[PDB]
Amino acid sequence: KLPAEFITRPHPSKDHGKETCTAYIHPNVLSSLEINPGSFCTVGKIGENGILVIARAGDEEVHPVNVITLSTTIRSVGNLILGDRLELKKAQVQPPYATKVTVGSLQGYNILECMEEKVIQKLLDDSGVIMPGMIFQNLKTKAGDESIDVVITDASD
Amino acid sequence: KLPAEFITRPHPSKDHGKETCTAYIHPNVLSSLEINPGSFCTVGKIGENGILVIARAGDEEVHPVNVITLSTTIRSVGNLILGDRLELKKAQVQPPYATKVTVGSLQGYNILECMEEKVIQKLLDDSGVIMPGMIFQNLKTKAGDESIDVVITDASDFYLSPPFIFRKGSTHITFSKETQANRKYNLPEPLSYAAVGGLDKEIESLKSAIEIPLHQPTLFSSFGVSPPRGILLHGPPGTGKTMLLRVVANTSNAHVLTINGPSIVSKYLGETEAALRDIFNEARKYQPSIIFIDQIDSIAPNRANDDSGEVESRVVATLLTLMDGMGAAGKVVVIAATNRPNSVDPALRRPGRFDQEVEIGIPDVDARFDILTKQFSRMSSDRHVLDSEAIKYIASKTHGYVGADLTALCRESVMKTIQRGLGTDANIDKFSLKVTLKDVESAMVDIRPSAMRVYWSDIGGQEELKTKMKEMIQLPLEASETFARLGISAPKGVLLYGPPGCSKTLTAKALATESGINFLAVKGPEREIFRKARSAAPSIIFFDQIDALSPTSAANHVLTSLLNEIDGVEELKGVVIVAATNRPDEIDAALLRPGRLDRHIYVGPPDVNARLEILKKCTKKFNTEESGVDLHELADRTEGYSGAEVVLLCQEAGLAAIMEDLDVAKVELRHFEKAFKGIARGITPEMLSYYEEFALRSG
Amino acid sequence: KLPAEFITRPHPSKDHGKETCTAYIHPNVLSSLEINPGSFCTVGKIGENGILVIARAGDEEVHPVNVITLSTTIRSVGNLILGDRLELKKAQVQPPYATKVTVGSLQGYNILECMEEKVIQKLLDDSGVIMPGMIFQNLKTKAGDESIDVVITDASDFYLSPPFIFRKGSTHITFSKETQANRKYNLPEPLSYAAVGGLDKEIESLKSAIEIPLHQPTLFSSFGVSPPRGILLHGPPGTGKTMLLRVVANTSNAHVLTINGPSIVSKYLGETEAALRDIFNEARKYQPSIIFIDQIDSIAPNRANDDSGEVESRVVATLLTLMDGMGAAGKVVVIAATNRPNSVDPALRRPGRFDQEVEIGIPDVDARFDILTKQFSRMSSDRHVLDSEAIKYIASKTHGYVGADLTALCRESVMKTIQRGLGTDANIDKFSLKVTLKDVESAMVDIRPSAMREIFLEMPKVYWSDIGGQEELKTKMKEMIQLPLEASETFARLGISAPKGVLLYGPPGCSKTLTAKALATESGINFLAVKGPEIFNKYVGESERAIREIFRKARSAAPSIIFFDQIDALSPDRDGSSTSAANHVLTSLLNEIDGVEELKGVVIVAATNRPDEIDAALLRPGRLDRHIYVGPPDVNARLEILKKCTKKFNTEESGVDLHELADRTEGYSGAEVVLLCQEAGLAAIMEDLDVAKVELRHFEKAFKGIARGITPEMLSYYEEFALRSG
Ligand SMILES: Nc1ncnc2c1ncn2[C@@H]1O[C@H](COP(=O)(O)OP(=O)(O)OP(=O)(O)O)[C@@H](O)[C@H]1O
Ligand SMILES: Nc1ncnc2c1ncn2[C@@H]1O[C@H](COP(=O)(O)OP(=O)(O)OP(=O)(O)O)[C@@H](O)[C@H]1O
Ligand SMILES: Nc1ncnc2c1ncn2[C@@H]1O[C@H](COP(=O)(O)OP(=O)(O)OP(=O)(O)O)[C@@H](O)[C@H]1O
Repeated sequence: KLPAEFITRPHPSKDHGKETCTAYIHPNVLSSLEINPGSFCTVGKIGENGILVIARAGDEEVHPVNVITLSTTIRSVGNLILGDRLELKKAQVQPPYATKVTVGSLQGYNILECMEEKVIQKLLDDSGVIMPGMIFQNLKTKAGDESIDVVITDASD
Repeated sequence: KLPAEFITRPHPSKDHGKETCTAYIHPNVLSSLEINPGSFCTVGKIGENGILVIARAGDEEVHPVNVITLSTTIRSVGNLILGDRLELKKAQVQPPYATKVTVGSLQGYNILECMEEKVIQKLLDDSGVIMPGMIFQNLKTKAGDESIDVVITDASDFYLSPPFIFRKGSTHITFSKETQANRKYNLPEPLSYAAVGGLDKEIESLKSAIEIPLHQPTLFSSFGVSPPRGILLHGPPGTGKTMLLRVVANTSNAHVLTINGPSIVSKYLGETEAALRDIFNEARKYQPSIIFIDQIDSIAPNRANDDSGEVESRVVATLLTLMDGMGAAGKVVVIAATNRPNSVDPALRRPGRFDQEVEIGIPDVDARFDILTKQFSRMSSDRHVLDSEAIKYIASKTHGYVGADLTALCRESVMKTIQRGLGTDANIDKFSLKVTLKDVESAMVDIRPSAMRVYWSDIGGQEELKTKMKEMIQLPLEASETFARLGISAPKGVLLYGPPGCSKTLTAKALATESGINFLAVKGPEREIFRKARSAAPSIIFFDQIDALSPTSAANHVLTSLLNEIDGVEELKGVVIVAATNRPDEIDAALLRPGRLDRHIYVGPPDVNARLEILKKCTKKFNTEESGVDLHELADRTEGYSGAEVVLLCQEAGLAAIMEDLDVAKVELRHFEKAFKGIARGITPEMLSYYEEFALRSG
Repeated sequence: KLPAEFITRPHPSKDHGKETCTAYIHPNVLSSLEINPGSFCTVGKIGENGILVIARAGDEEVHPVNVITLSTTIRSVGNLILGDRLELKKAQVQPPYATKVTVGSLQGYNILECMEEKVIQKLLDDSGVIMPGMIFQNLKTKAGDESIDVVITDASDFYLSPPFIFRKGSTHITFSKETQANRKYNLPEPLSYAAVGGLDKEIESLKSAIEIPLHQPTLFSSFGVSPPRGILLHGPPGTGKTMLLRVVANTSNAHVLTINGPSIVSKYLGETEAALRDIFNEARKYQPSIIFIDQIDSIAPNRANDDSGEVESRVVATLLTLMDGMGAAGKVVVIAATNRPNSVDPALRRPGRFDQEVEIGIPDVDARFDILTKQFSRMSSDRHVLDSEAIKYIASKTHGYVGADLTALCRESVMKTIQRGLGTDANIDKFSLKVTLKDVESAMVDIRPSAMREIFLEMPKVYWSDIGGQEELKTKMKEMIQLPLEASETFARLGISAPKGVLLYGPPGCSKTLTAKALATESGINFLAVKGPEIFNKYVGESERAIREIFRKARSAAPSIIFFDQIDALSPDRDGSSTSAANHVLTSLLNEIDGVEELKGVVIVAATNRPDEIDAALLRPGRLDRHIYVGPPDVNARLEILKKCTKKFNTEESGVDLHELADRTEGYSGAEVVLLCQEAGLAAIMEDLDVAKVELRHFEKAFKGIARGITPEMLSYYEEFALRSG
């Protein structure tokens, strides 16, 4: 086969459990890449730096080998628009544990009615891989506003 | 994988002692090349030489597989610049122990604070393996708070030099002043500003252009987007582009890449996009990176022509998109070298991409003198005579040409001197040979200037017009305060009308020689050339013919229509302007108004002095004592013939001699008489009378 | 492992006999070849067979595996060249015994002071066997004689020469014959500097320039200037550069490690460069005296062309950046020989090691008879004619013949001799046959060499007697052609700058083309007819390439002269604004004609009928120096033309004086006279079949056939154009 190119694609569902750090890769190409499911792989546009993400088994048949599935978050890290070229690398480095992080949502006034725990539970499902570019939806129950979002700023470590 | 390509990168943390003779190769690559961590390996540019440094495990795996970290000291030994190709060879020869080594100092300080109780140990703790380079920058060694450099020049007891491991007691330490490494190994020497020519303004502009983004890119990124990155070098070929880019790469510690361009693109394959993307990704991998482009015009010619190429369009598009996507806050600069500015693609030469334009001007006599003195100082001058006056005379005698293959003149002069000395002294040693100047002059005459493909003694001048020409070239220029305060427009030259065979060409050549500035004649029947007059500024512009364009025909009409714009440009900076004509009556009436052509000067046959000078110059090829000519009777006989028929006379006499006695040793009076009888009264009196009438009616 | 090819190396130690027939084969290679040191190993060229050499231990590990050793001077017998690939074979058969051996010394006068006590035992104590042809440096011989050598002429009792067995007292040894060995062995012969004549002037400059670096180059050690490591030999095709390279390689008696290849590349991306890197590393380590790089243009052309810069760009860049090593001390001289001078990369010619740019021209004028005599002596000293006058005459004839053409002429003369001998003596032995001038002339007629090839058309024969015209034009043309063509040192020393260009303008039918044909026939002895519109091509870039090729590649220094039939059809572009084929070809011609002043005496000639279109960005002071009016023939010229055309007729029988006819035809020219004579002859043939005479009535009848003649309007136009030109 020799697949030298990859294309980003969105998940059919919102995937509430695993918005971030989810990249579906076909088992055939993954096996040929000598990459285990529990191994980090960096993906990014050709000619630019890659973004590491854990390898995931493909959704059985009727799944194209070329495409890689992401959900609204990994693409937004490098402003990756659907259909852009992608490159895969097997080089992974263990990152240090995060500490003293700060989060601040754009287009929103500083308010403390988020209860400060509902957003925390979303980060638990991330299971690592923290980067300054993250876009979420924070569900509901926030001042009765449907069109709101939360973005992480950076980490002080 | 089989990695056949490797690059270099300085190690962080500023390691001391252990930094030398270490190559942190990737463990996967180290095991693949069947070389143990505790072994000696050859690291260096492919096919050139080796350095024999000890390989390393590589510590963590965060470092890229292809790159291997090497210290700056080892790289400077073989002039291993950043990004140079590297090759690993498994075979190794055991290095013998060093004995009776010698060490020197790069700086002029010698025999000062010779402690040697840690310096000697320094040569031992650094994993041994002493190379001729040993560029030391670790620790803080000083004598009165001043940095010094120590170089182990020689160590005598297919690589750059045989490897020797320093030992504490098996060798003796001797200190002396050498300022350079030993020449036996013939190691490459990094280029410095002392060796290169002066080019003060050009080198200063290039240094500023390179320095401005290099040290403060964050401020540019914060202030705005798209900082200047592209640097374009153009001008006349041979002035020096590869040498100066090599110099600025050597003096910088940032990553550099060699991009010729024909090798980057694969013919009939269209892989130039991928190649350029990979090159720019590699450049972006390291924050300090320099991009060098050679012959960018050939790679990407003008898109207007239909023969530019689909591959040219593809490479232009990929270059544009990569420059768009390279980012703003990055510390990246692109250097592009081109032959001619015209061949540069118009889209590339647009604001926001290559605004910082650097051009190399044509060297003058002062620049030639400076570069000659620099080359003579660089060359071993134990015997060569300094002779500032001789160098100045040689520079002045040489025709104005760009600094192309000037070292070739010295090389051929050396060859001629060697050839003379061998015959003179029957294969004697070079120290007994002597170097003269006649061989240099002969070589300079033989090689001739190659810029294009006259002297005041060669071409005379009339004294009547000397005062007027001196006034026109001095009063408007030397003393402009009077004109500025009185609001008086410059004379803007005069109109010269004369027969084609008169001294008008001789007068123009005399003016050009007296000005001392090289110029290109503009033919009559022949915008871009006129625009270059302002860009250069101090020069002379002469028009061979203006009569044709005064009233091909289309070219003449274009020239006389664009003369209106010429006058407007020439109004701001008149400097000096001259022209020649054959039919004065065809000139425009509006062109004779005051403020444009203040005066009109008639030119005729050359005077007695100019005729005698021309006769002497044309007879110089022949002989005078054997011929018996007094160089004055011929002038008296042919005073009124023309200002150029003497060349025809000499050619006819030479042809007659070479067909009457084959090889010639002297020229008899018979050939001169035959030449004189061949052509008689070339000029006409009626047209000279018409010129006199025009001069009288002009005023 | 598995070394397919091996390279020989001379023994560093010098010793008579001991070094002969010794091969220090590596023990690993010797063991892997299943051959013991007590067995003979075959060593020879890749295309040739091996030779009988006994194996040796290999002197431990001082000699690398890939390199072997051989005798220093025995290789000269087979013309073996250092650094070339060798073959090793295991099959070997014991040769039989030989007797009545014969040997010949290099010196002409043999049979002197032959003690025979040492010479006989040398062939037994050298650990070798007798081979047809023997070379050895030896030492001082006898008394009052320098170092001399003896060559085994013959040894009579799928290999280059049959091996034998030699002993001391069981066979008789005699010496006779000459230096040259028997040709029945098919062995090659050594090539020396004497084997080449004529070029020698170029050779003197090249031997000096190559030699200072190859000998003691310590003079430029402390100078630090760029080191000279090349000559950049080039010239016209067939000039004989390969034989000069072979001579300089053989006479250097040193390593000649090099390879040419037909633009050899590799499919692997890295191997195509690693091969060259390994070759250069070996050259640095093995220090060959001369390295040969042939056909640089084929392997590294100019980067201006799009397809030319592929692959070779990185190769030439690495070669340039690598050849700048081992400065001062160190020869490592590389020789670059190419056919096309301007096709080489300008960046390659930029460095100063090719500043000399020695170019060898085709033989001409002098030394041609010398090289012909040398080649005749080399082929056979007997059974051939040796006349100085005949050789001088054949050298003067066909001035455009290159040395390769001379060799082809000699071969065709031998073929003609063979054919004549067979046809005369009914397949007799050809040993007694002798060469004469008739076969040489027949060969010269029938060869049609490559000098005139690629054209397939030749100008018709013409002589000075066949044309009678104004003596002034002929004298001026002879002065223009013969003076610069005969020699150039007088022009160079005296500074005379010949125009090297003449424009022939005049009324039609004035025989300017015929004058050019006669000029080419007389002095040039070579014609290169080029047509203006012919060089035009449908493709935009093909016309420029074609004109550049016809201007440069086909140009020969003394032989070739280019003649333009109608130069007025190129410069005028009519209503052409920009991007026109005519404008492009005019610009190319101007660029390729403004950079030449003397060069090689091209002395171009052009003819035209309408000069008014010539003055379109073409008329320049370097080309308008010489103007020829080329006027109509006068009464004397017309009378001469009438006499020449009437020679076939019977003037005495007819009684015509051929004077009043010329007087009546005052406004006519040569073409009209020829036409009227032809019409009169045709009428005479028609009226009464063959009569072999012409009467006055025929001329009267043919007079009305001529249509007026040269009208005064074009004559006045030509006169005013000449006055304007001045
Ligand atoms: N300003 C200078 N000072 C000293 N030497 C110079 C200078 N300019 C040129 N040279 C000499 O002339 C050589 C030619 O310059 P270089 O090799 O850089 O070529 P280039 O002019 O960039 O190339 P091209 O012929 O393609 O225009 C240099 O290698 C150097 O030896
Ligand atoms: N000095 C000489 N004396 C005799 N023959 C010579 C001499 N110089 C050259 N020749 C002749 O030139 C020919 C040598 O041909 P060679 O193999 O050198 O190729 P070439 O045609 O010259 O090559 P190229 O076109 O590549 O330069 C032979 O016919 C040889 O006789
Ligand atoms: N002096 C002469 N002797 C013999 N034949 C002559 C002489 N002058 C002219 N002729 C004849 O007249 C012809 C005129 O020359 P040619 O036909 O080559 O044309 P041309 O004068 O060069 O003109 P065009 O410019 O049309 O080519 C000659 O070929 C020849 O047949």
